[PDB]
Amino acid sequence: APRQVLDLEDLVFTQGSHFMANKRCQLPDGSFRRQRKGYEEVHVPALKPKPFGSEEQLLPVEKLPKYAQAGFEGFKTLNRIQSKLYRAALETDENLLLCAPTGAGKTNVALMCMLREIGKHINMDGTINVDDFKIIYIAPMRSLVQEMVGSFGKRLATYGITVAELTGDHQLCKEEISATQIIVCTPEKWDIITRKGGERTYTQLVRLIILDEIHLLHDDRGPVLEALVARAIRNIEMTQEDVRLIGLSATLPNYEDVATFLRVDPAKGLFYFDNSFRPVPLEQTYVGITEKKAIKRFQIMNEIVYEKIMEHAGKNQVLVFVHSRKETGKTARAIRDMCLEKDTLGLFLREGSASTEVLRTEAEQCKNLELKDLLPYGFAIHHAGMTRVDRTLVEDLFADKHIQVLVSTATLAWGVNLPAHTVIIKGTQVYSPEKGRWTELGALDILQMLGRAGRPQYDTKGEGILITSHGELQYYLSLLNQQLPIESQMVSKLPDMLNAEIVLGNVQNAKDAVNWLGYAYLYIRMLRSPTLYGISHDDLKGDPLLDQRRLDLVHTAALMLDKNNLVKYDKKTGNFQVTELGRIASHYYITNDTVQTYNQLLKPTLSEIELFRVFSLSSEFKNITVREEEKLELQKLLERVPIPVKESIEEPSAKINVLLQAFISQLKLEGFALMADMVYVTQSAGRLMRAIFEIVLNRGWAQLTDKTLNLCKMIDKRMWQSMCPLRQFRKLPEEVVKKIEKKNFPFERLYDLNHNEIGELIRMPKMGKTIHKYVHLFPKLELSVHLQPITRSTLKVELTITPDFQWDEKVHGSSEAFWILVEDVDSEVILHHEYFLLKAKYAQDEHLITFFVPVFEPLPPQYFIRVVSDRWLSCETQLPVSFRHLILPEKYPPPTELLDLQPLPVSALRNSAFESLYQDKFPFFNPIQTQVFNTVYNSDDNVFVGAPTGSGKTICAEFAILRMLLQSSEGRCVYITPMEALAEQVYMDWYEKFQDRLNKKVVLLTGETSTDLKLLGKGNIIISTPEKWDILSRRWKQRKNVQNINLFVVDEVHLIGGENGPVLEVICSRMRYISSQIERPIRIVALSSSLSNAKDVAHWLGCSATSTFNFHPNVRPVPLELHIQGFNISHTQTRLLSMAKPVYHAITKHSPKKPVIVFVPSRKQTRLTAIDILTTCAADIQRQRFLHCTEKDLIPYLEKLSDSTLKETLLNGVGYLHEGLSPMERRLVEQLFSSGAIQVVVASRSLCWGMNVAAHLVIIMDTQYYNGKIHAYVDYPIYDVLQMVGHANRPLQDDEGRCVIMCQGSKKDFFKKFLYEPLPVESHLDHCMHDHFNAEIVTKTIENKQDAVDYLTWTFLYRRMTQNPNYYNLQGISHRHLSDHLSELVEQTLSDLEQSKCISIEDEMDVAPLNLGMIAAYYYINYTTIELFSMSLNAKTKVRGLIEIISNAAEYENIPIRHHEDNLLRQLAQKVPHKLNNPKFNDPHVKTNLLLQAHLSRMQLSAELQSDTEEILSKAIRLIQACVD
Amino acid sequence: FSSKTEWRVRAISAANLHLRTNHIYVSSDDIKETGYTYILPKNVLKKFICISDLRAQIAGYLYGVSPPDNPQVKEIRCIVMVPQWGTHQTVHLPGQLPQHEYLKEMEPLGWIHTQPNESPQLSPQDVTTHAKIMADNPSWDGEKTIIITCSFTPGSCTLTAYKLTPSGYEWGRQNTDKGNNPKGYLPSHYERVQMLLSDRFLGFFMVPAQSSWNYNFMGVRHDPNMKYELQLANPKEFYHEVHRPSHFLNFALLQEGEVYSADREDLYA
Repeated sequence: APRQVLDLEDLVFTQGSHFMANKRCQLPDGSFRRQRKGYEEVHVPALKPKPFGSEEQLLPVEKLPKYAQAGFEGFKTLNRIQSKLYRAALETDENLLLCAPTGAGKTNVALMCMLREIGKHINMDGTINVDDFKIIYIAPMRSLVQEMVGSFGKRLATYGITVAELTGDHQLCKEEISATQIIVCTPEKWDIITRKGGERTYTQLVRLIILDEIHLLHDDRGPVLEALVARAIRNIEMTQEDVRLIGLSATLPNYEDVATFLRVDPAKGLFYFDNSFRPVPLEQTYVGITEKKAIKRFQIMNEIVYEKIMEHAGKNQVLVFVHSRKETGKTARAIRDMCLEKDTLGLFLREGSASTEVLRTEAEQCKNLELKDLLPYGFAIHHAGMTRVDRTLVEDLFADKHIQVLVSTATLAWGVNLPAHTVIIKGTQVYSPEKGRWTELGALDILQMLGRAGRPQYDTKGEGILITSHGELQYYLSLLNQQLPIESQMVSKLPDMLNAEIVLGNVQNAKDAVNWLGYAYLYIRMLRSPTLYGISHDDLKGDPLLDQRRLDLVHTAALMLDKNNLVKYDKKTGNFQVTELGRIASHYYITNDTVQTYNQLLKPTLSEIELFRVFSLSSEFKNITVREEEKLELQKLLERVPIPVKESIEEPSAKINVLLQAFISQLKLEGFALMADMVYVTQSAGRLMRAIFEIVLNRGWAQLTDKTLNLCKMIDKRMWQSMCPLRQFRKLPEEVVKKIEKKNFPFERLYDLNHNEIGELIRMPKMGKTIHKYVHLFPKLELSVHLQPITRSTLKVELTITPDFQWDEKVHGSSEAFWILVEDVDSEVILHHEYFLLKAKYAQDEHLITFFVPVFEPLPPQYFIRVVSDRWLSCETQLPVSFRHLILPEKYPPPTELLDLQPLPVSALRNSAFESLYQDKFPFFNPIQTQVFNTVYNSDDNVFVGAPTGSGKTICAEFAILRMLLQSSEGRCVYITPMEALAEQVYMDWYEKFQDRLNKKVVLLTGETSTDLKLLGKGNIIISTPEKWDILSRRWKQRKNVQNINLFVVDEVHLIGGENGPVLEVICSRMRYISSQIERPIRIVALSSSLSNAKDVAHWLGCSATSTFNFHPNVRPVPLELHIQGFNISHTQTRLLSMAKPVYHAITKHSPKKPVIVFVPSRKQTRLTAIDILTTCAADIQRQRFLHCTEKDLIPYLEKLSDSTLKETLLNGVGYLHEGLSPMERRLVEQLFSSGAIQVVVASRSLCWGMNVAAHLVIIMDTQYYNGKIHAYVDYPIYDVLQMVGHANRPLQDDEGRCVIMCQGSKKDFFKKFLYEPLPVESHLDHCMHDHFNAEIVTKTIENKQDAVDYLTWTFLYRRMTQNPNYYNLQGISHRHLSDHLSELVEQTLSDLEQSKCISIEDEMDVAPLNLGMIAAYYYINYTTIELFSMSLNAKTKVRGLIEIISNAAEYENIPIRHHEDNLLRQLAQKVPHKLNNPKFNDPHVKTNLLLQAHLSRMQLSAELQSDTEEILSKAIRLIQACVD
Repeated sequence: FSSKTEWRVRAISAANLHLRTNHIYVSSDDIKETGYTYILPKNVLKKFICISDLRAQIAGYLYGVSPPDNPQVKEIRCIVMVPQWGTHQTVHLPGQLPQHEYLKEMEPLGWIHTQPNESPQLSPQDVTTHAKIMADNPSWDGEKTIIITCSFTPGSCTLTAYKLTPSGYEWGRQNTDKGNNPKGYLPSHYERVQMLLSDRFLGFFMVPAQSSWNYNFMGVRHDPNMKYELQLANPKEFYHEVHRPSHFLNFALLQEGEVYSADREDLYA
């Protein structure tokens, strides 16, 4: 049924955690009410401990398991309750709930629950190996977290397990806390950090989470804990991998409800203990005051304090918790002046004059605080404010009982643990800047501070006295005796909670939303007490499961999120869509009203003056108001602020604004109200300002993203930029800083000065050294740029960041963060931006970032490349990129129109024998083919056909081949493809197409010169890869089998653009030269993808424009739907992980029932992604949806398998393909896919080229990959990406084909631009140049410099140079410009070649090959290689040296380095015959040395590096022989 | 200026300068026709208006070339900002002219400056300034270089373009007195010239190398003989934090103020 909208206002509970859901309470046993004038006073006695059960004893630290016993030292026996549940603690993974009173020592129970998991992973020869598990301890308070990590560290240190607080900003400390286990945090911290995904790299390594003080469910903070646990549970149901959950709570009813919530089996998992189990029995005193007038009340409570304190003035100890900072000492001195007004009565707090150590209190005299007044007498004060160390010095004084009266704050109860014989809580009311008013303090605050009552050791029984308002007197009884219900405040926050779940992708639609809410505490409470939660029993009967209420609920949240634009959700589908605003909102924990306020208020043109106002309008501050009394000070503050507020008068906006400024300007405030307020404002300000920055940056508005990041920094650091950056190093003296600020000497001018010159400015030379340290500690980047135009629309930028600063991890820490953003001409628009992060290891290593930027019609004077530290203030470097000399490429002519033709039947070629190899495959040729046909088949001339991959150009080549077939019986044809994989793929087809049916012999070239020579000339069709056809055919003059070829075919010629392109270029060019000399024409047919500059390629390869067909990517036999998915997570693991769910969804959306291929960045990633596809397949409630046959049919195929997981993944219809799989395994998977048995295959990226099985939908996951050599990720080569995309083609059946490309934020626009447009292609020969000139000089094809220039004119480079001169660093388009350029080129190539002794240059004109060059050319070895050889090999060199010398060879630097191969190769290098001299383990030469020795020692390695070994060996012998020579 | 209150009024004012940006007027008056005609790309104009202030004159130096085969029109392709400070009626900028590589390709066309109150004449301070540049610089051609005065009209901006006449140039070379009415000043000294705004091409900025351009907030740090280098990057706004160090360097505080309110509540990260 259709949902209905409801009001969430009257449906929440105001004054939460003070709620008191029950309106009735109970006595304890001996309790009495005695009412006095103006105040009722209630008394309850101490509880009576339950008598020890029959044969029930405590457990010593002996009789519990061997390992766990460690770290319990100092403690001989277990507490009664600890001893009660230790069994279920260490013997079961069953979830726990304990309810036990404050003081029972609950922690040490949970500790055991940890020591179990710590024990779950253990080894004999090593203990507690720590990369298997991590534990999460959630504690309610900060002080408690701090101190807990403090003591937990000490305790667990015997194991050497590393436990730390999670205070980390996300990015700097993740890789830091990566190595951290058992991490302690506040529920909130865990929630943001999970919303960002900092957790999703941690999880699945988490077997245990502790919820400590889980009764915080009742607090306003409650919804957070509810959000955590709900997520954890709802998640476990998907993953099927479980987690222990250990709840700790104060003793309160609703225990079974919290049990249901934590999925604790009540049978074996539930634990309850009542208030009688408090170790020190508690006598409770509660005095409620009836006085309405506060003026009289502030007397009455004083007097109650006095009488109560004089009651204990004998031998005993009192502790006063005031909720004020200053009143800690205002309460004291009142007691003092009263005791003086008592005529020295109440004094003598000791056993005598000298007795009880009054010299203790007197001799401690001089101290930081006001204590000097109080200490001579019997009492003192404690709190965080006045001192640091003297707090510890007071705590020492209280423990030893030299002070029997101590007045303090709640942070003393929450911090380091000391009790008091009797404690007294004054007033219970506090000031809430969040609520804008005063309110009674929280449940946990009293529970904690009154649970400090009585000592465990020196005490018999404790008492406590709560002085409150009579109206709340009932409430505080329902707590400290278990009357109080624990209820959920979840409804208030429901819209914010829902958003963040959509943001994580954990809820797609309304249904998933109700499913989620079904995991909430509020759900079980709405179930078991509908009467309270707004459900009448009749409509509850009408809907027992609350399906319709949970549908109504969340519908209003959906509407709220839609109205504020966090989500786009239409009522019809019930589906949600996230917006970037929504993500920003979730990530900063900012409410959805604030975020829409920002959406409407924020505009590009905002001044700082206005930025502050917009900040002040944040809905988070809604209750902050301006009080009359403080409007006196606010005015003064208003005139002392730097940023004009004056837009606003006194109203909340002004107060909040002037407050933020006051905090940044570092100003102290007289009023207490304002202080607390300011604190609130500034603490929330970080997240607020940051969400502003993120938004305004995503928009691209340059100026305001500057103003906002700078504000962020100014808040973080508590200073304005106008102050010296040296201040962010707190290590520095204040007077020195102020001194350098005195004289104005711009900061970046400190680098020029040495240690002495620095001190000379401020005339404080003694400081000269130290200052210098800091100046060079301050993060500094220098940056260079290499810019080349790609198309008239886009330029390419290579930014080289070189660290200029000295790294210190006690300052810069593990990582340093920088935004690089390229801004347009006016510094107005941000054309592009990346988050660049330089890790610890890599300071001093220059990082290379490559990115493209657009240019526009009024070509501008320059762009700017800005780089700025995230956290660091006043730390920035700008780099003007000037276009003053830029020469943009010629705009590219329109692609030849696809004519509308009668689709050609196979019946065209009058040859029947030809028709046979087509007709039973497809009835008609596609429009591309039919348009090319007459030209390529019926005519003899050179053609060029570009069409985007998947267009069928192969049979276009086959046309020309058939023509040649008619031409001559013995007619010879050579066919080239740049990819060896693609080559074998062609050979398998053409061998059956020709040799089988047409009897014409077909061959495929190989490594060896001899065998290859013999191969051609016997064959009609010679299939080869550019390198094979370079070495052979360089010598072509002598080999008649090269010259006599009829047809020459270049497939995928656009690949010229990529590396190992020059060799392709050079062989096609050479081919032309041959056809020049042979006097017979040799037809050339070239095939490319869509090429913008196809004209040049054709002109080069000698095609008339009339026979040139260049088609637009929109011309494809089967139309393609391309979608690009941006992910804003830069850290690659997190990104890759967070695109897991979208993969499944991309299938269910775009191609639910049709074949799907998924390409992945890693060899291993293929497994993992097949798994994840299966585990989130369960989620859908739909299992094995991708398997189209029964399990009985797959058995014959599965018998052939080694890999055990592959069996599983295949069993559910997935399966994967990669490097390590046996060719039989691969063939099998391919068979299963194409036959239609399995609907989805995950494949390694490397297999994009050589894969013979196509699909309907293709999903590319994460276009970067990892390179060990520079230790960075690098983008997929574009042609690869286009190939993967072309792998969605199924012309036989589908009317469409689909592709989803999930990539990083940076890389989004690039794909949006270049996947749709035809591609430009440029020559690389200019760079890879020497080898060929050398080889050609050897053949005497270049006899002298002139011949060299002439040779150059036969190339594609020659063509392109004048087309886009700025790319080749040619500065003009002119004649003598190009001429001078080619001249300088052969000049330096021949020089460099002569320097290397590969050639001799005579008269300055002629050239001749020398020994070296001759060798090089003969064996096809890089010239630098054999030069290295030449300076390395000496008279005394032997195999030890020959190993390393042959290893350093250039052809071995193609060997790559994988993820963490620095340890792997070290472990191998340890055990090899020859060690090395301080080897770097990311260097491929070292790796090939080690792999080579490994091969010589016949060591069997992993197949991963074994493949590598085989490749090394392939080319080894040649090199060796060259050494012989 | 009052140096306290005077700073802030104008400071929150200038945050609206970008509003002017889209209402501008250009003097159309009698065209000599033997003269050059200057085209100003609109983008630099916008940005130049946006960095300015409504009291202190800021100035910028014009650099451009004439389009191929069209020698009688000068496209202004670049504005250079140098260390400078203004009065309400004039602008003090240093003796050194811009030297830099991106500039070598173009010729100097003169300068442009903001003018708090609109006057239908070239202020004596200007003709004198210009002549005195020209005296010391042969690089500047009398006939080719101009003064573009950009005045702030209500809610708007409005601009005119002047050339010195030789009478004017001589007077100005000679002139000492910088008052608003010097002896021997004449309307015969200057001439209006033809100028057009354009959206057809984009101009770019050159800006000081180790500092920014705006010295108004440090007058003692500015000198006629001061030297500077340049870079390709845009100007910061007038009241930008950097131009104003003395004000962000106002902190006199003792750290222990932080002792008060030592309740640290954070709980988030």
